[PDB]
Amino acid sequence: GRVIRAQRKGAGSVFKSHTHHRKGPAKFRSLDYGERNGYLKGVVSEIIHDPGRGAPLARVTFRHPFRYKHQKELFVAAEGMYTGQFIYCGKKANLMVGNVLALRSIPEGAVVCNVEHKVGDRGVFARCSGDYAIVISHNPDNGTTRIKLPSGAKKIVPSGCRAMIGQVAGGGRTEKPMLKAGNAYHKYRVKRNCWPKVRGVAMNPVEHPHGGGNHQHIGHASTVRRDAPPGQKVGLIAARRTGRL
Amino acid sequence: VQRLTYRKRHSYATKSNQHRVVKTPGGKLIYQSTKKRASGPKCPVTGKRIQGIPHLRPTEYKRSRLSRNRRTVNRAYGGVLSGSAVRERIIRAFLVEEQKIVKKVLKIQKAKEK
Amino acid sequence: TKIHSRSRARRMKEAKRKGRHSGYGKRKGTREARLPTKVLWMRRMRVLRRLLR
Amino acid sequence: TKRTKKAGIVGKYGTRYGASLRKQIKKMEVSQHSKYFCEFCGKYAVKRKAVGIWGCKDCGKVKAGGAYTLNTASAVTVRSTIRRLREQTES
Amino acid sequence: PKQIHEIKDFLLTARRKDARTVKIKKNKDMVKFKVRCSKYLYTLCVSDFEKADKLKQSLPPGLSVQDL
RNA sequence: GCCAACUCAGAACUGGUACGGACAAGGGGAAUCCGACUGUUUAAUUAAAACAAAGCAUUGCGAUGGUCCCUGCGGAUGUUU
RNA sequence: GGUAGUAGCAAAUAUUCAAAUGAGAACUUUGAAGGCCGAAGAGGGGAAAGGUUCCAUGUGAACGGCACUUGCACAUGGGUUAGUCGAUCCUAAGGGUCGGGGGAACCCCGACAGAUAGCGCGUUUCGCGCGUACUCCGAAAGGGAAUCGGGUUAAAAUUCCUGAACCGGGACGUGGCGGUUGACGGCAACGUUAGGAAGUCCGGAGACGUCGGCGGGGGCCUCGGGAAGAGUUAUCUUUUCUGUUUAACAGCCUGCCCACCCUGGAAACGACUCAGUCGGAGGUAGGGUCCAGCGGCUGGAAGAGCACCGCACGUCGCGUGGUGUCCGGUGCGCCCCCGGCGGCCCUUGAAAAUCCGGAGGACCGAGUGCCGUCCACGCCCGGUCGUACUCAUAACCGCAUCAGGUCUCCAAGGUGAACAGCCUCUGGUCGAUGGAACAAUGUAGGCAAGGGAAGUCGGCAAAAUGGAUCCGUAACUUCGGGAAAAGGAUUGGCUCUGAGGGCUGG
RNA sequence: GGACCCGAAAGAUGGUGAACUAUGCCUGAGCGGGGCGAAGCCAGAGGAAACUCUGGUGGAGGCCCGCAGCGAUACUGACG
Ligand SMILES: [K+]
Ligand SMILES: [K+]
Ligand SMILES: [K+]
Ligand SMILES: [K+]
Ligand SMILES: [K+]
Ligand SMILES: [K+]
Ligand SMILES: [K+]
Ligand SMILES: [K+]
Ligand SMILES: [K+]
Ligand SMILES: [K+]
Ligand SMILES: [K+]
Ligand SMILES: [K+]
Ligand SMILES: [K+]
Ligand SMILES: [K+]
Ligand SMILES: [K+]
Ligand SMILES: [K+]
Ligand SMILES: [K+]
Ligand SMILES: [K+]
Ligand SMILES: [K+]
Ligand SMILES: [K+]
Ligand SMILES: [K+]
Ligand SMILES: [K+]
Ligand SMILES: [K+]
Ligand SMILES: [K+]
Ligand SMILES: [K+]
Ligand SMILES: [K+]
Ligand SMILES: [K+]
Ligand SMILES: [Mg+2]
Ligand SMILES: [Mg+2]
Ligand SMILES: [Mg+2]
Ligand SMILES: [Mg+2]
Ligand SMILES: [Mg+2]
Ligand SMILES: [Mg+2]
Ligand SMILES: [Mg+2]
Ligand SMILES: [Mg+2]
Ligand SMILES: [Mg+2]
Ligand SMILES: [Mg+2]
Ligand SMILES: [Mg+2]
Ligand SMILES: [Mg+2]
Ligand SMILES: [Mg+2]
Ligand SMILES: [Mg+2]
Ligand SMILES: [Mg+2]
Ligand SMILES: [Zn+2]
Repeated sequence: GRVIRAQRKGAGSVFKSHTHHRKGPAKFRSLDYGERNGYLKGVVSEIIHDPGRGAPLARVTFRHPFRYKHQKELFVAAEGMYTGQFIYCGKKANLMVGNVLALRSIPEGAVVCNVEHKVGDRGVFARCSGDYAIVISHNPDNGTTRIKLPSGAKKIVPSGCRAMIGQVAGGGRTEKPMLKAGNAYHKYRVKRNCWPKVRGVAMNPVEHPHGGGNHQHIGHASTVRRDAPPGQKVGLIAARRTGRL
Repeated sequence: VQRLTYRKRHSYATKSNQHRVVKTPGGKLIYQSTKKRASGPKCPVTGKRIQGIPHLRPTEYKRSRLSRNRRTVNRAYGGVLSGSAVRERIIRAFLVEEQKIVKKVLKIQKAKEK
Repeated sequence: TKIHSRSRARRMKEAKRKGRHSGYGKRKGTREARLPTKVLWMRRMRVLRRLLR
Repeated sequence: TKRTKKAGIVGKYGTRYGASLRKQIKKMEVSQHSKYFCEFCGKYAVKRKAVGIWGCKDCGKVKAGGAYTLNTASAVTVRSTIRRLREQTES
Repeated sequence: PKQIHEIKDFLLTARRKDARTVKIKKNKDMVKFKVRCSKYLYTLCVSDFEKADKLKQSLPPGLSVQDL
């Protein structure tokens, strides 16, 4: 008869993201004439740590195309980039790690990261540490390109979408065991209030479908409907299968 | 062994509530407020301190409070860039311009040949 | 002011400097707590390095 | 004297977390706290600042690398693949 | 407070309009001449008493003089 | 030559064997059950073998999306991938 | 009403003697003695909260669980002084909003559906150029313009008095500085009180976690000598005790640990820290620049404060005079600040106001006066509100003058590893209604011959062990532990011996 | 219909509290003295070599004894 924890997540106010010390969103430059037709040079000024994010971020300074001022940007750092390196963004940029190129100019089999979904969205795919996308094939007829996402899914995107050559830096982070609850506490302290987690069978019936009973047990199949209403949809949602491979 | 009390209505030992113990001509100890330690100007290229400028609070650098010689360095980018950084910038500018001229003349010669 | 003399403390200091009241029955802290070996090592290093210089 | 037979750096954990986990984390503990060769200045002065960030104490260059090593294994393969593709395109 | 190291500068300071009073203090080893101006009190230290007497004689007539 | 500090280690002598003289300050050992451990919990009868935990495994989801809040409009995750 | 003058007044070691006042004194005041708090206090201040409880005089009744001459009660009066301490300013998590979108409507979302506020230059006050939809609230602990001694009240003070400084703003005058129109010096790091400049642009400070070692500074503690006063003196004691001071601010000097510059070119590698580390990307070495200072000297400033010794009025001179305030040592000592390294992170540990600097050079002046000038001196002004007091075993909350609860600053000597326990100095205090007796039963604290868990559901409770030094330490084990395993020996006082250092001088 | 008088556990509607407590966020503050001795580093010994060993230095840990702080196991003590 009580709202369950998963339901209470949506309202927020204690489950909102912790973003006080973050350095701002990481994204490409806004797509403009120079990047659409030629190339624009930038210089990496700093590689910084973004709290709550495994991948490091790189500060890049560009010369504004038509204003007398500096154009400052914050890119997701690709492995191998360094302070003082020159970064080239555009259709005519060379195929080197760190450069941002339109997918039409990236040959098949290349390794890219922070791939745009819509032309000009400034990067949504393959952004986490150690992740990358692979260019599969190009379709000149309809101006679309096929890529392989980190999850293994194959997606078709317009060939005008941009991507950064190389893989995201910071790879191999998750292979290290934490060994203790304190490390997880520190990890999630900067992400959101999602830890520790209480098992549903440890609760009373009033606050979870798994609650209750003189023994700890679910008492009914943990696989639930895709259309099950909130508060009832707990456990393995719309599972096509369960158990080991 | 005289024991002291805060001179102001601040009752917590924060960074801005620092003090020193001074002996007055009256023979008694007393607190006196001391400003927080501040880092002086720093060179963004090398990250090291800028020589010739004292380390004061930002308001202590005001023109009406500090002499001009104390807050200036007689060189291009004086007080902003270190000497080595300025030298590197000058050399880089000169050499890059020279290489630009070399590229232009090479392109002109190649065009003439063809 | 009420009398609180230091004469006994000074006499005890003299006796200690003569080596009195320093036996195993007069020690409560460990040898480390009484005098850390780190302090002795630092002293020896400073002395020997100064002599070498 | 040989202070530990085999523990080495993981001796700080005492008898906690299990032998297998200590052995597994020993590799990361050694690698992330070690010095790495700097290509730019030719010195063994590259130290990890934060996960994925590696700065050189000598020349001051900062590089984005692996979480616990300066260069991940896949980084070299990615560089080789990109070089091959660039050479094919240029040719 | 500021110290004047020359009798000439001391006389120059005493001659200006905003000099209010002059105070003379007799110490064992020297004589101190103090001039009260708008912003600062200027003190001149004279080691020899003969030159101190000459300076006292040389004080402008219109400046008040007090002995300490 | 002039100064300097308290640490350590020995040797005599000596007291009614007292002497960490008050104070201060582990009892120890051989096994069984449970929980790995540190941590947390029923404010005012239960501190535990209960909760959490690192580790292990499963499920949904590539944004025209997964989960969730909202009368509606719109929102949290999301400065995210 | 009976209960009943009954249950009770029992935690926080403790009072005693003489005198004064008073009708009345175990409870008020003075002096003496004996004790306690024992610097992570029963001491000295603040934040919140309270609101006059603060100070003086007086006091019938009530109240202060006995009493009162008394008082945090009652009555009459008095008391809170700021350009410098705060609010005020900035922004944090967030709050409140325009427009727009919803909504029967109270209202909901909140810069997201949009002709933003405005900001600079010259002026016939009009022109030109920039202009991304909140210029609002939000910290008496975050950021931040400026004050210090000395003195003063019954009760206020960094606010009042005296003296001496500083900050912000405004306007001019004098002098100085530049014109090679926009200074000079140094090879350099950089130095000098001055020493062009508009739209535009750029950097820095503000500005940041935690732990460990080391080093510097200020205060405290501590040892010795000189002088001043006091305590002991049957005996000894050149001995015991007290105090022997120097603020903001201005100038000059100095120059920690780093950082930087010049000469030079290194293996027989060297330099170097407690630990590290550094060097042909230029070490060692020699010579320099800069940075901190809560460092030194001087002015302030001895005229002040303190201590001591005198003269005088002797009812009301807040009177008058002298002497001194000196010279050294020491440190894993304690509090605070700073410097520089190192460890830790799948944790990397605010923003803005504000201030400083820089890139560029449109534009700008004269010949005995003009144009500039962040230089020195001179002149004027600085609003509003808070400010008493308590901050707690009676001034807040807990129905109370309740052994509970309530954030924080300072922190002496001895023993001892030690803000452990125990004793002491400054400061505070003897406030817990008193008297007599010492039955049972209780509460709290001990001891007990022989036996040693036979008691009990159960070793509950108590006892035993305990610090430090030396010897020694099993099974098992994830090799990290177990471990202080277990098991043995020693410990006082006195008189000595040995070892472990610094400065100066060829 | 209040229906002789007094009485429910409940139900509905509309408002008020996070000064206690629970959790997230922002900004401040606080935490003796000792024990064990991980990485890194210095030196020496043994050995044909491989390599092994010894003595120092250093100070890691959701490590240990323990003061303050925080909490509350037993006496099933006192009080009740
Ligand atoms: K419900
Ligand atoms: K949580
Ligand atoms: K769980
Ligand atoms: K169940
Ligand atoms: K189960
Ligand atoms: K300067
Ligand atoms: K613990
Ligand atoms: K536990
Ligand atoms: K427990
Ligand atoms: K559990
Ligand atoms: K969504
Ligand atoms: K009376
Ligand atoms: K509307
Ligand atoms: K809005
Ligand atoms: K403030
Ligand atoms: K004053
Ligand atoms: K801050
Ligand atoms: K650090
Ligand atoms: K000051
Ligand atoms: K300029
Ligand atoms: K006041
Ligand atoms: K208060
Ligand atoms: K028994
Ligand atoms: K039994
Ligand atoms: K009826
Ligand atoms: K509260
Ligand atoms: K907090
Ligand atoms: Mg189960
Ligand atoms: Mg000690
Ligand atoms: Mg809807
Ligand atoms: Mg304390
Ligand atoms: Mg009173
Ligand atoms: Mg509207
Ligand atoms: Mg404003
Ligand atoms: Mg530590
Ligand atoms: Mg001492
Ligand atoms: Mg005097
Ligand atoms: Mg210029
Ligand atoms: Mg009330
Ligand atoms: Mg001691
Ligand atoms: Mg609250
Ligand atoms: Mg314990
Ligand atoms: Zn390098």
